[PDB]
Amino acid sequence: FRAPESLPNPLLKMEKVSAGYGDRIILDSIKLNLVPGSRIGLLGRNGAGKSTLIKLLAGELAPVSGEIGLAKGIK
Amino acid sequence: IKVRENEPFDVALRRFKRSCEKAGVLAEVRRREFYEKPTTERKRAKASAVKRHAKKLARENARRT
Amino acid sequence: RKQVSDGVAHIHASFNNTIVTITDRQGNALGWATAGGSGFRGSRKSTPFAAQVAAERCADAVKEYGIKNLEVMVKGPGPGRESTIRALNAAGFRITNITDVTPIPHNGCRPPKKRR
Amino acid sequence: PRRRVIGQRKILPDPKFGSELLAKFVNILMVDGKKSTAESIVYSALETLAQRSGKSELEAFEVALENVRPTVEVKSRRVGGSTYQVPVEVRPVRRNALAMRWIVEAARKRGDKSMALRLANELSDAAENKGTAVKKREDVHRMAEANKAFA
RNA sequence: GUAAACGAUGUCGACUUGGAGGUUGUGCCCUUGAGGCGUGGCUUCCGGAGCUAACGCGUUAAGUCGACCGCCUGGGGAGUACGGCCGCAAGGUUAAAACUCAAAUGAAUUGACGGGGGCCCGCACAAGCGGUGGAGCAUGUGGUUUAAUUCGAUGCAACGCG
Ligand SMILES: Nc1ncnc2c1ncn2[C@@H]1O[C@H](COP(=O)(O)OP(=O)(O)OP(=O)(O)O)[C@@H](O)[C@H]1O
Ligand SMILES: [Mg+2]
Ligand SMILES: [Mg+2]
Ligand SMILES: [Mg+2]
Ligand SMILES: [Mg+2]
Ligand SMILES: [Mg+2]
Ligand SMILES: [Mg+2]
Ligand SMILES: [Mg+2]
Ligand SMILES: [Mg+2]
Ligand SMILES: [Mg+2]
Ligand SMILES: [Mg+2]
Ligand SMILES: [Mg+2]
Ligand SMILES: [Mg+2]
Ligand SMILES: [Mg+2]
Ligand code: NA
Repeated sequence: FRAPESLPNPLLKMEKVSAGYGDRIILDSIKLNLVPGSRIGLLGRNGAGKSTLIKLLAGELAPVSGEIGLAKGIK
Repeated sequence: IKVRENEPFDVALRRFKRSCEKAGVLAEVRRREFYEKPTTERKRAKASAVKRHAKKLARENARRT
Repeated sequence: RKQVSDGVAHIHASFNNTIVTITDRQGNALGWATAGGSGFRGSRKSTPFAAQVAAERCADAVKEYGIKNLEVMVKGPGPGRESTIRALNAAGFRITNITDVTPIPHNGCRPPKKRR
Repeated sequence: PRRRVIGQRKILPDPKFGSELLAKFVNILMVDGKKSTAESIVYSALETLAQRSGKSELEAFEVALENVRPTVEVKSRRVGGSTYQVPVEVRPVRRNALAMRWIVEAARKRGDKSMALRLANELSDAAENKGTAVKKREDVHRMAEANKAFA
């Protein structure tokens, strides 16, 4: 992997996430931000939202509550 | 060494029994001495012992302490 | 299996490790653990804390037999000599009599050289 | 240090609030003797923190401080010429001092807007357990737990 | 057939104040009770006179004497070469010279030093704050250059110095 700028110190603004997928609610609580340099592994059983959380952080699954945030210069 | 000691409640009290052979003998038999270093060590150890009486001999000073 | 009632603990300490073995009263080993295998490779497996960890790691994984009384036998003087009986008693065991067996020759075979 | 001792340096308490912890906070985060420039920063931060929290003094500072103050930390205590770190039990007086330094460093990082806003965001994150300041506490806890062998 | 085979002190004998002990015999006695009173053999430590360069030795002398034996004559060359004797061998024992230097050597004294010890101190380490080392420019210094790049200071304690 090459070298990026890695500027933004607040990686994202996370608050009252309430990720649901529409029909139901998947996740509502959340954890510590990614705080550049942190390395986190998501444990958990199957059908528990490990992929909903990844897509929510990626920005392809708008939370029903809203305002999931993402820093200005994140690649 | 072997102790039952039912009378205390989780009190080791095996210090007295462990202070018989384990501390000294095994530490001694870990390496070979020389057959002539033991005699020198014993002579020096017992020459230092008689210095205890020489230290005792030094009390008879006022020393203003 | 077989629900053994009263067992024997072997605490083989040394200047480099501390192996704890739980067996029956006849000498058939039930389960063993070691400070080095507890994830303490190096100089850190000589500390009494590693021996404490190994004692609990051996008390666990042998509940298949449900032992209530343990006769501890201590061998190989080292850092993990008195710090392991408390770790065993902090696991739900009856430490009845703490035997201390340790090989002592009566001036037997010649020891190795003295280091420098 | 070698022989002598010190009582303490008495500090004038906070002007607006009847406390000295905030005055020491101002002292920690000022620079070049610009106390009148640090005062506006700290008071603006505590202004914009209360509106987001729901309380003025306790929830503004203490709840964000007790989630970042350390408990144990590592110090070099070699015996035989090695370099391994020996964890030690930190003292209650130094806990707040360490916590405030960590919070101010986290707020000096996180460059978005004026410092009066950076500190406010960093303190809300501290109060929720969401900042770099609490990450430092968790890291030092990890180090102490890993070196818990020596005691 | 050699060792730091060493109390680095040949064997034998006589004489010359004391103290604290260890181990092994014996007579007397209030073993009348884990005791006292004397006398021999061996042995450990400290110490008087005396002796000694000093360190130290000091009734088990390195003190005062007698008998007999062994050995020494500046440091290297050298316990080496040659020769003889012994040895299965490795080697052992006896044992020089030419040449070369004006010194080698012992004990103790004052310092200095120790990756020897003990006790204290110093913004010495630790706990912190702010910097230099990177870029622009100022100043000094070495280098290189030039007709001259005037002379001096050049570890700490020269280099915004005369
Ligand atoms: N597109 C979707 N529409 C509706 N429900 C969905 C959708 N995708 C996932 N879900 C539901 O959301 C829950 C979690 O799905 P998700 O794919 O995030 O699982 P996961 O915990 O990450 O596990 P896995 O390892 O299977 O991906 C499940 O109950 C699943 O049925
Ligand atoms: Mg070995
Ligand atoms: Mg020879
Ligand atoms: Mg000879
Ligand atoms: Mg001899
Ligand atoms: Mg001789
Ligand atoms: Mg004769
Ligand atoms: Mg003497
Ligand atoms: Mg010869
Ligand atoms: Mg010959
Ligand atoms: Mg000599
Ligand atoms: Mg520069
Ligand atoms: Mg010049
Ligand atoms: Mg100056
Ligand atoms: Na998934």
